[PDB]
Amino acid sequence: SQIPRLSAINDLHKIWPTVEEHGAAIIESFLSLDIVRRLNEEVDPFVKIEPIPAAKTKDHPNHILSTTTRLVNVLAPISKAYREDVLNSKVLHRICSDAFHVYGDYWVLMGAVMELAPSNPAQPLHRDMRFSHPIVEYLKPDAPATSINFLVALSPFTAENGATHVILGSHKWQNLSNVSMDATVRALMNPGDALLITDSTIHCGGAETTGTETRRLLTITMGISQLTPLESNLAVPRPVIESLTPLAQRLLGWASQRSAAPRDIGLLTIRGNSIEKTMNLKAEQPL
Amino acid sequence: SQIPRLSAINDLHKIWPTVEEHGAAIIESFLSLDIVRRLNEEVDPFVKIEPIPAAKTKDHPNHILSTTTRLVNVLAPISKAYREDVLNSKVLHRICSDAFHVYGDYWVLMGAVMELAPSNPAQPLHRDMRFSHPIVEYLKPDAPATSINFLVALSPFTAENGATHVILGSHKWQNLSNVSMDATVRALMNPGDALLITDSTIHCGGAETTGTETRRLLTITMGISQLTPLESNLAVPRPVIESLTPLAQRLLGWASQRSAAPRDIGLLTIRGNSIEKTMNLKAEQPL
Ligand SMILES: CN1C(=O)c2ccccc2NC(=O)/C1=C/c1ccccc1
Ligand SMILES: CN1C(=O)c2ccccc2NC(=O)/C1=C/c1ccccc1
Ligand SMILES: [Br-]
Ligand SMILES: [Br-]
Ligand SMILES: [Br-]
Ligand SMILES: [Br-]
Ligand code: NI
Ligand code: NI
Repeated sequence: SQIPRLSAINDLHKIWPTVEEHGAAIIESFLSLDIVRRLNEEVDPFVKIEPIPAAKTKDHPNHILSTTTRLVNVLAPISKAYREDVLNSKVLHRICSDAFHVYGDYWVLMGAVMELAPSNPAQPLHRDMRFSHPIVEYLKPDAPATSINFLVALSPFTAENGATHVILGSHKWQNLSNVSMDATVRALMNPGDALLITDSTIHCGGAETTGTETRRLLTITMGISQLTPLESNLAVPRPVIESLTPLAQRLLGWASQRSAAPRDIGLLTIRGNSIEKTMNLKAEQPL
Repeated sequence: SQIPRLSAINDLHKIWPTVEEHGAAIIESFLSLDIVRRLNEEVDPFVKIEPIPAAKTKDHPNHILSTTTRLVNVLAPISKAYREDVLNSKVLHRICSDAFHVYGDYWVLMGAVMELAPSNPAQPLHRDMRFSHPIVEYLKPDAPATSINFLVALSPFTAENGATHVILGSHKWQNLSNVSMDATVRALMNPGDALLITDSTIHCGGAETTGTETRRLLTITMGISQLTPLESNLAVPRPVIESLTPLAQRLLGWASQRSAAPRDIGLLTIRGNSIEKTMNLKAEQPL
């Protein structure tokens, strides 16, 4: 059976329950084609200048991504569409509050544009977070997902051009002896569609077989505010931060965070006061 | 049997193994009396002006600490002794690298001075982190400690003035039906001595019974860089940050972090590069 397909607006309340059951769901029209176009246009040059993932120039090289792959993260200062439209997505926030209510506040662990070159091979079948957060491997098998990944198509996803593989139900697997490409189904998607998986869903980028098509995706890893993001917004100019909504500011770590603990004492606080109150951080100040 | 006592220098290699076994150890002369004096002098006025933990002025009130208790965190900008001597402690870093090698890099989840007033009651027997990090309750019972707490005496700890209670072995308890003050032993300490416990050690602040003595402690919660600190250093002036060692900068979250994953892709990175490389962050620049 195939990855369940849900409408971003009509089926909103069904999205997280579907992922909790099956470990995957396709959100049709997660982003409008307008947002997809502006995002592609804004990140285009940064993709072109990005060195290889394991460049000797980098002090945090990525030795896992294929050398032909390009990843651009810290999108807030690059993309108006990302920092305004994506970070304030009603669909994303409903899904995240549904997913993470047991833990408390959530934020962006990483928002990255990934461009896969022609003839890019399939990734090995994997769970995310194993190269950054060893702690998640020590969680009880029954523990609610501490992170989820929105794999948004910025170009068409086909079986030919290397659409994502997922094993439905694999987010509940403890025994991994039945892990095989034979057990996978494909995430066929138009630009603006999003494949939503958990940190436990076994999946992989597909093989590019046309030899001509460049595939591009926006991967948004949303995680509980108790987990450290893969990316930092510390160097993002304060003027850009002060142009955002308070919600967007929290997602970039430019605000204090709260746990779901009845008498929560909070995260990233300053002597009982928030970052935003302390620093007198303004919001929605146009550039 | 009593809390094991170890010399900060002669017994350095024994400190973490002792805590892993017994859930507690007293580090004799963790800080020199010189450092204790300078720390007390530098934080003195900030303790006096600090409102009640649950002050209506605060947007992150602490509803758990007794109203007479005073907690001052984000000590880097207050205290030269803290930011230079404590953050670069050879003993602290050996213990933390011993404790957290399985996870990777560690940093300060919170460094706070706590002053307990005369007639302060004993805290309820508890494990730390339950009002900030619900995630730790979902870790497997056998999981290595993801945070440890250095309870440094800034004044004498006596049975009379409310010295810490610990239950030895309680860090390995799953069944909590034998939890009682009857099962506790006391951390009797001179200023500069430190009681080291894990996030699973069952313990409590003791009752102040003299009715005259003010008790003061420096609580340093050290945790894996994968967990979000209780406190933020985002508002600490860049000049103060650039006066620190690179190690101290990492502990305050003003640097990228690494996991122990063989092909680690890192935490708080910027397109494959560190915070410190990206922002051209200087170190050991005297004010
Ligand atoms: C290494 N790696 C990434 O870089 C990555 C990239 C974008 C978003 C999340 C992310 N995290 C991962 O766990 C990851 C998995 C992965 C596994 C196998 C093959 C290629 C990737
Ligand atoms: C609430 N609370 C704190 O505020 C606190 C203070 C300093 C350092 C860590 C810390 N974290 C806690 O878990 C904590 C425990 C706690 C429990 C029972 C009674 C009083 C405290
Ligand atoms: Br790849
Ligand atoms: Br993919
Ligand atoms: Br208290
Ligand atoms: Br105490
Ligand atoms: Ni993946
Ligand atoms: Ni405690």
